[PDB]
Amino acid sequence: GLIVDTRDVEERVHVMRKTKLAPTVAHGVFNPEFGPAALSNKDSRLNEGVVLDEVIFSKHKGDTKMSAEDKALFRRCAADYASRLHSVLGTANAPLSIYEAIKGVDGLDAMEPDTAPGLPWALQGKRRGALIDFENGTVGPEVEAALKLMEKREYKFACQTFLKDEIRPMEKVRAGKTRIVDVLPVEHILYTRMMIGRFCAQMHSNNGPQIGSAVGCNPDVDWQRFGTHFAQYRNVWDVDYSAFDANHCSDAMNIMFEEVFRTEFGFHPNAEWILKTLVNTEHAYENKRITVEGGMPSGCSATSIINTILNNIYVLYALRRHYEGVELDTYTMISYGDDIVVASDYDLDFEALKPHFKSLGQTITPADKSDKGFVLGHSITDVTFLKRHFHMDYGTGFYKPVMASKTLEAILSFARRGTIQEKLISVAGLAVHSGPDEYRRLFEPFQGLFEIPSYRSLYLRWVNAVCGDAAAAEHH
Ligand SMILES: [Mg+2]
Ligand SMILES: [Mg+2]
Repeated sequence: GLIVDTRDVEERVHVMRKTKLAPTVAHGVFNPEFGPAALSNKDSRLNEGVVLDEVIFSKHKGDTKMSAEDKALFRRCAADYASRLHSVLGTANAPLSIYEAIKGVDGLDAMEPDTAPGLPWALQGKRRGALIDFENGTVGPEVEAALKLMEKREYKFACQTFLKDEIRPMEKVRAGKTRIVDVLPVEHILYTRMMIGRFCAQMHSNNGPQIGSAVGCNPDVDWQRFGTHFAQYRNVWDVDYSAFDANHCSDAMNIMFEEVFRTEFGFHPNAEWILKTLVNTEHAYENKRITVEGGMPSGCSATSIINTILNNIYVLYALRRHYEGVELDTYTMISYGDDIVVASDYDLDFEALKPHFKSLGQTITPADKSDKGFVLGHSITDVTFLKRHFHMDYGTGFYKPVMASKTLEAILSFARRGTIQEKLISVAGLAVHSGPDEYRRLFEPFQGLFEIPSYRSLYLRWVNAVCGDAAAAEHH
């Protein structure tokens, strides 16, 4: 987005310095070109002259203003996608109760009891457990009061900037490209869930190419569903954005919120309002208060959904701005936030769509190098989605989500202290699709030190998960 104002204030907002990630026994074996991101300016493995503060906020270069003709086209595309979206999901989008927003419903997980409250509760030394009761699903005196200000549409807030403690490629570690988590006030998260949580639960349950959303999918079981769908198209594209959510211009965001979250689709009028508060935001980093116009904060309860919705509208927009007579059935797509796979039987020229995406402030490049740009004739077994390839399991004839071995090596190389055994069981479920030989090699350093699930047990778990009938018929 656009940094419009930078102010220095009395209160200092401390950020999480020093990593919680420590190397494992696997690190010495795989030696990954990876490591924990820089969390302080004094971290010795940074490049010289790199000021972490200017780099973590360098992603704000934009807020691209759209022309009147482009804005009207964006509205038609947002209306057309919303029309499809609410045709599949339905119009049961009434506000969640305070109780249901905290405890969750079917398709929507419960709110995290101790994960940071936001501002100004962090300055006041209050944790989430003090402001809200999470077992009984009730609210304290201040959250209750903040909800009133939101109903009246006068509520204001600040986003708390957190440095994301995560494994990053060493090249990005040295460059100081630490990602940030924009922590929003817990009451704002509560209210957003109240306003659109019902909608969110319905998208999770109805995930798939029809609504263009993979949010809430289970890759183990769903890769067969997604794989078989995209396999019947002549052309498949793996499209990468550079800084997707940072570059959502305010014009795109505003029109989207207006078209998708209308009262005529069963929404409370404040659904549009609360979402619109994400457009122009104030961010608190140490002593600095940075006002940003445009872009999406990662702290909102529905960031993945919003990004996914925008991703769908963007593709419809860029195709309509280039070709004539483009409709929703001209192509098919699946997205999870910025991650995207597009397919069509038409020989669509994705290379010429570049300046049409640029009009939204977004930069599209092919995932597979700069192969003289975008090319035709690629299939779903050539693309990547959610860091997983589409490979055929020769024993069942089902598509399986296969992660690159280098990524699995990197994931197994670091862990938070005391979580290593739990992490191994989790990663084993990801690594089983790499085959028995590769699965064995990845977990060799942990042998004797931790329980490692047998390849066999995880394969048999997968077969039943993807198709119960197939596992049942196996015992013919
Ligand atoms: Mg939460
Ligand atoms: Mg947190």
